[PDB]
Amino acid sequence: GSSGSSGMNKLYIGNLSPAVTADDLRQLFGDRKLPLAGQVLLKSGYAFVDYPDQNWAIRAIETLSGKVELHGKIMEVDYSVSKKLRSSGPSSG
Repeated sequence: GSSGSSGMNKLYIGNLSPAVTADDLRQLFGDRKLPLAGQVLLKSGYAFVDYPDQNWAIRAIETLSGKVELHGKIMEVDYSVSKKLRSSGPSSG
């Protein structure tokens, strides 16, 4: 039915001006000597990026998030996590 074994992950980017384009995102990451060895996604208000390794993401975020400004607005990068789901019922054991 509906199942999946955790695996590849991505990073969520917030505070992205409505003028920001995929070209700028790729140019920004590459300009900081941080190439994307995966896929890039640009959403209206945010964007997602695939990181090669955990170390790369942590280093990239620290070098980007809080250290990079786009369109006069500071870009925020963090692990794209949700873990949000309503639960209807107790648990045993």
